[PDB]
Amino acid sequence: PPPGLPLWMGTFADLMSLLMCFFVLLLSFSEMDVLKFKQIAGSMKFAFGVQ
Amino acid sequence: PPPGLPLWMGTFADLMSLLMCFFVLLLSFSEMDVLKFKQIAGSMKFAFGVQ
Amino acid sequence: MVLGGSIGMFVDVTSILIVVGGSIFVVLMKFTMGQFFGATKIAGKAFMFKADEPEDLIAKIVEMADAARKGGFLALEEMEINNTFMQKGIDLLVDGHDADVVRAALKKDIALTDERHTQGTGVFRAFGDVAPAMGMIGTLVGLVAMLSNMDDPKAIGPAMAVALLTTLYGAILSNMVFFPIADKLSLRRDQETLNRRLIMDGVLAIQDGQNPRVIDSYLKNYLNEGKRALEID
Amino acid sequence: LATLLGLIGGFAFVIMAMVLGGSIGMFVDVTSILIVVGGSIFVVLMKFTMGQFFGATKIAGKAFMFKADEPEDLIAKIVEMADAARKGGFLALEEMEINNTFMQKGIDLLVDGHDADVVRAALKKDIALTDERHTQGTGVFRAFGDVAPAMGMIGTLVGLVAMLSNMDDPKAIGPAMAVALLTTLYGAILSNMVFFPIADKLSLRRDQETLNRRLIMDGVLAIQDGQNPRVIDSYLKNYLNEGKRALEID
Amino acid sequence: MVLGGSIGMFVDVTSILIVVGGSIFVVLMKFTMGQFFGATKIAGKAFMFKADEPEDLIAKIVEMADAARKGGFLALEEMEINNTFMQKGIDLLVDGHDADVVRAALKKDIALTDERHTQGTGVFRAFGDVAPAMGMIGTLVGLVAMLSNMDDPKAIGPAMAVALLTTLYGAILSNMVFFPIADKLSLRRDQETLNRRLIMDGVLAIQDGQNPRVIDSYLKNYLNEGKRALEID
Amino acid sequence: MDLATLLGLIGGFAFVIMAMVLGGSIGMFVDVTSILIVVGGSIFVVLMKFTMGQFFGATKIAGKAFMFKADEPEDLIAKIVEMADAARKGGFLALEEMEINNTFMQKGIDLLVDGHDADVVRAALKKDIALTDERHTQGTGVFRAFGDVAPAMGMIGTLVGLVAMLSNMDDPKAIGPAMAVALLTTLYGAILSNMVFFPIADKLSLRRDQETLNRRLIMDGVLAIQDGQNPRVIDSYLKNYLN
Amino acid sequence: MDLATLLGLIGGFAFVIMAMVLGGSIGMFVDVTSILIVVGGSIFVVLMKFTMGQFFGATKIAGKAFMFKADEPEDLIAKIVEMADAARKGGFLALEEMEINNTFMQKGIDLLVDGHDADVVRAALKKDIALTDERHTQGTGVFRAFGDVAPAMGMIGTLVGLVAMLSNMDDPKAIGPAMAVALLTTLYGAILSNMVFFPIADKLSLRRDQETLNRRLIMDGVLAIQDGQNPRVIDSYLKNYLNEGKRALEI
Repeated sequence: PPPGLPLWMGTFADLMSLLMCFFVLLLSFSEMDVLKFKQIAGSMKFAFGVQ
Repeated sequence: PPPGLPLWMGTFADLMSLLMCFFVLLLSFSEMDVLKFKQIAGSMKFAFGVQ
Repeated sequence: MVLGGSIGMFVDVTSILIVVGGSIFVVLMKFTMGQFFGATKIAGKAFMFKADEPEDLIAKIVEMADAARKGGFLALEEMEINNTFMQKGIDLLVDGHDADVVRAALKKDIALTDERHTQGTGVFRAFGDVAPAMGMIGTLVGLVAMLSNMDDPKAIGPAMAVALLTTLYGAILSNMVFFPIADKLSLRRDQETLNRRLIMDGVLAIQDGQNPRVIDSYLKNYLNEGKRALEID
Repeated sequence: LATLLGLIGGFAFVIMAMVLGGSIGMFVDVTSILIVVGGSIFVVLMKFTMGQFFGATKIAGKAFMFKADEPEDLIAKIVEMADAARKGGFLALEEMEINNTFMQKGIDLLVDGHDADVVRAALKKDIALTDERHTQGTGVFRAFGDVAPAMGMIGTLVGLVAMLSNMDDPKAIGPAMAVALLTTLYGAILSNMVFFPIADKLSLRRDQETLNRRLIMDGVLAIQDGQNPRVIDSYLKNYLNEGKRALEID
Repeated sequence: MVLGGSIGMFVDVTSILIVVGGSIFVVLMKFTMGQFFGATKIAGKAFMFKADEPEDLIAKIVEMADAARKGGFLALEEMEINNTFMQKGIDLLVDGHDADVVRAALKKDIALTDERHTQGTGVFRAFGDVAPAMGMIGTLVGLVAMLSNMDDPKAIGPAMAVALLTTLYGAILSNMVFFPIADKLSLRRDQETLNRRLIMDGVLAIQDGQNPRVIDSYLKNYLNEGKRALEID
Repeated sequence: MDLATLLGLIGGFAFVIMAMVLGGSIGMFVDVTSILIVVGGSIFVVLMKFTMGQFFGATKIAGKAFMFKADEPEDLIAKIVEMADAARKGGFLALEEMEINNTFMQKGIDLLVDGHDADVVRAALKKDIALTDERHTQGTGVFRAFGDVAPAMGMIGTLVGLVAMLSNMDDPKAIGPAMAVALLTTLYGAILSNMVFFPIADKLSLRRDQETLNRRLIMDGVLAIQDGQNPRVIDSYLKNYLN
Repeated sequence: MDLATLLGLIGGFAFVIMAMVLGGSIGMFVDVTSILIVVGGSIFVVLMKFTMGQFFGATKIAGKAFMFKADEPEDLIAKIVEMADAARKGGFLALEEMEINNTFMQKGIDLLVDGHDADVVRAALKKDIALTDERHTQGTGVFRAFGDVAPAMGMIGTLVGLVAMLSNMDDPKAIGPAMAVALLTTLYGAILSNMVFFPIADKLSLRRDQETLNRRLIMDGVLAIQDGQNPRVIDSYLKNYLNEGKRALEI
């Protein structure tokens, strides 16, 4: 069988998921500026083939 | 040979990193709402058995 | 834990259900409920009873051999016996059975005990392998539930509790409960092999009529190799 | 099987206690499970043809709906034809009632009239055949379990780029991102609670069937030798103290 | 990459360059250009063609078995064979050489094909291992670019697009092309080895002046090893 | 080890330490509770696989692999052919006047000169080689277990610290420092796993391999000494076995 | 230099231009603390397992592999057969009148003409081949260890950066650049592992294979010359060894 990937990559992924949970928390008690979210939304559409 | 983690674990960490950094980007332009913070904190102290 | 806060801050029916129930489901999909109960029984016996000291077995083998030589092949039924396997050896020797049949019985008992210990090690190493996978699954479920209910704090709370505590439970059960129990069973299996080997060889020497002076020297040839070599120079 | 009833109970309890916070629609999506399962079948089909995959599926079905014959009922049957041969030779074996295909094949080869070598070769070939069949089914499901999470993350990435193509509202990113992650969740669940468990149960059924088949060929060899059932009792129950059934005994 | 609505979403020259070119660089550092090109040729041959079915192989071998049984080693020239390995074997048969030298040559050829397929599998497994790693390099580069220019919206889009598409391409190439191609090469290796073992056994059985039907039995013995017998019910 | 190797090790440690210094205060990255959690939990878990005697033996065998270097093979061949020449021009009594370079070779020649058969001496050296090999394997196992469990203990500590942080928020501006302190446990677990325990385990496995080769050479040399064979053949045979 | 290393250099230049264009500038992909962490930790870990002398030997063999192209085997065979003709029609003394570009073959030729017997010549050439193989294997091991440890050190440094960013996190809406700096250490670990150390180890493996093949051809030729075999027979022997010594992927 293939040797697989080292344990540090698993630790890194567990840490990444913990940071997802806590950044979801910070965005949970927050009020996104609607004005500043559509220039970036237009930029992602432009850079993704839609526009 | 001593085993390790499956080969998709790197793609999983990749996905975790991409999503985390998408949330930091979303969190960059989001203002905190303190009332929602108090409500989420109360629900948090309720969900952990701390009353 | 106690310095951070209380045990009450790690309690959730959903997280405990996810990790333990999923682990039990996965293990029962490849193991029988009765065999898993037998593995639990052998783990409990390994934890509630220390293995007999090899020195005590060699000395006690010598005392029965002395008693047998003083009072014939039926002189070992008047004083206490420690464990059941040697008791079975004694009650087969008291029947005047030939060497081959008692040897076959002892080798069947050693092989059966070895299989039980190896299978218990396999069950608990399977448990320890599946528990962190269930913790990661619980993190994913909690993340999905959080992202689905970012407008409801009453849902944000429990979802993150599931996500965090599933990982915590998977890690704790895998590395501090299940794998340690599997390691204790492997150590206990090695101890069983050493004690059983010493006792069957002792029974063989008593049956052969060998004088105990050579028997003790022969049994001492076993104790000087094993896992305890990190203490020896 | 009682294990199947426990499986159903665990499925129901897990679903009920997962979907309690909100609605079942957040964790239920036919598109995500279809993506994961279809991609995994396609990937495995590049390394297994349709016939070998349907064979693995049917052996899994046999291993789940049906139950392997117990190695104690087997003892009853073997000593039964041992008594039958001792009272009336091999001519009494055919009228008996047998519900196991392997003993029936063995005795149907025995009645015709053949020495030990040819019948032993045929029986060992059949045992190796069934062992290999179960082994390839375990390989198929190990491949399924290995590829299911990868397909789930590919589906998640596709869902994420589809989500990044559909913006303008702060409130759709959360539900959209949740639907995208649902594919990875399904991949993980299928890997850990279906495909790897199915492969493990296939290996378990392989071990049970191989043990039963060694028991049967040894029984048939002893009957052909014409040995009495006494020593036969010991020489066949001693095989019952291996595997996991020797763990469950106390 | 179709569930998004079309293909035009899933296309960036930057991500394709970083992923494919990095993987190509790593593989050419691991393997020579000749090995890589040979691996591509063997993968193309395995996918666009099909190895000769063993059933037809046994039928043809017993055909020449009967032909040799009626006319000794001289009839084999006058019938057509669409398979290269059996034709080389029969040529080494008719050119007046002993069993030892032809057996050595066929063993060398089987090992050569096995080693060629094994190296092609290794090349594509290296590709499938490196592709997600390149996806990881691209994710970090795109995420660094995104977090650095948060105040520049026209730079936010492309950086996140490259970061995401690099990962999508790495995952798709690793798990749906390169690892599947390596697995198909392994499958063709096992099938090809079985077919060549059938042919070498047939050639040795034709030299041995022996009945075609027992030859047929030895070859039918080979049809129940591997994934084919799993299909067999 | 060599002074250059120790200087390089100290230089690398110094580089890591300064790079830690330039990213802010170093007391920001220091927490006694986190290091106690990681170290105490790792010791507690490892003690369920190894007794205190086994743990101390592994510590000693790892310590003596950092202050003593495996003898270079050519010196062993040179020395064994030196006592080959000594035996040819003298006798078995000439080896006692030869001073101490390796403990394994010394005990072998001592068991050789006191009057024992070739087979029993071979058996004694075989048990000693096997004993040293298994000692190195158990030490590698101990340190592999430490390196496998240290990230696990770091993750348990980060989750426990984070649960404690979520149990009482009371302040939004205090969330970040609390998560930094909680992640410190993961940082220490990762550092101990990937910079201390796995490197010593890998080094001890490597030292196991060279030591097995070296001890095989010494045993073959002393067995050749008991044969009373030609020393040139010994040199050729040992050099062939090297390659 | 082969095509692979040129492709790597041009790909790295394209990677740098892509990074600078994506990020506008280049100074944010450069962080002294991140480089210091990755390099110092990798050297630290590798020096727990190899000596400093071993590290220099690995570096030197890698430099020699990336600076001097290995001789093509056909040119060596042509050289062995031409000096073989010269010695057949001019004796051993004719071998000091033509130039030699190979130090190992030159050592073998001087050792051959200085009257040493076949036994000592074979022993010395085998010792040289074993020393080169051991040097290459040790270098491959060192660079494999660097590739194994560099991403672990990168993840350690990213943990350091995350602790720094969250510890200094008040009202998180300026944490973007700090998070990027934290990720830089893992980016460095990934680039060093996937694009430098593992490629160097693999090229060292390829050079080990080439040098073993080349050295086996030259030792066989020199020993054939020592016994004075006919140039055509030894020419045939070398051709058979090269075609069988070639892999199956390129035949």
